[PDB]
Amino acid sequence: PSKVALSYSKSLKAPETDSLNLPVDENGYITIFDGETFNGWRGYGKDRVPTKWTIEDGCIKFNGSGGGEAQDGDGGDLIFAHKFKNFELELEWKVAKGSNSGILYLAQEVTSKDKDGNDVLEPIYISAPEYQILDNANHPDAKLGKDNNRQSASLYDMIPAVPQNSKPFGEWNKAKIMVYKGTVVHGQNDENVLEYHLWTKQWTDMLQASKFSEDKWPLAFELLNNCGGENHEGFIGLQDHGDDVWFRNIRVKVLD
Ligand code: NA
Repeated sequence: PSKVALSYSKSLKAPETDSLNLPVDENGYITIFDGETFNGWRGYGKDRVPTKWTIEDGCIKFNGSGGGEAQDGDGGDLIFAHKFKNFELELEWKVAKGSNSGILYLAQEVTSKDKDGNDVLEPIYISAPEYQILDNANHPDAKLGKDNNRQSASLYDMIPAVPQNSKPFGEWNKAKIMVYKGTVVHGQNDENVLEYHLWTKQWTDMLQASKFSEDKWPLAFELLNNCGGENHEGFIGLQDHGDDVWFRNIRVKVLD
């Protein structure tokens, strides 16, 4: 019955002035999804959970209509609205045949001004590194990128999961994402599959060879190159990429 108070925010860029008492296990993992509600969770940029995210059989499901990045209907990415800094997330994930999703971490909610001075919501992924979720056997993204760097558990389009030990579609996979003092490790199915380091020259060089380079996408470069912003922190998010996917046993340990 041990529990810990985690702060959360309820709307775009809001301060985390509310709180949830969540279970914490014997090793410090706080269960952030309760199996039954979206308490603490909301749409990236919204004050409401988009109804394409549902809850069934103890899992968060996305209900995709097949438009990839479109984020059409009552969609968009989903965040657990508590900023983490040094943390280790563990979860299980399952893809339908041919499905694409992702885990986003260190996400900031970012707006730009258009030519009229209105605020425009920028994509979660121009600030947040992404752990790819994919059916590697059927989604064509599996064959794009370089060295299989768009297969499940890759840092999408930058560093491939090696080993690529995904189970086939319809089976539960385990994911781990660890961020500790700038060292990031992805795990998949109880193995560490890649490692990298934020805020270094080599990270800069990696971004300069990406679709988020300073030349191609200045805002993305600025945000990602100082990932997590001034305080190096941000939201865990789940990706709307138009496809059916399920997540469960979502747990985060705060690291010191
Ligand atoms: Na994805």
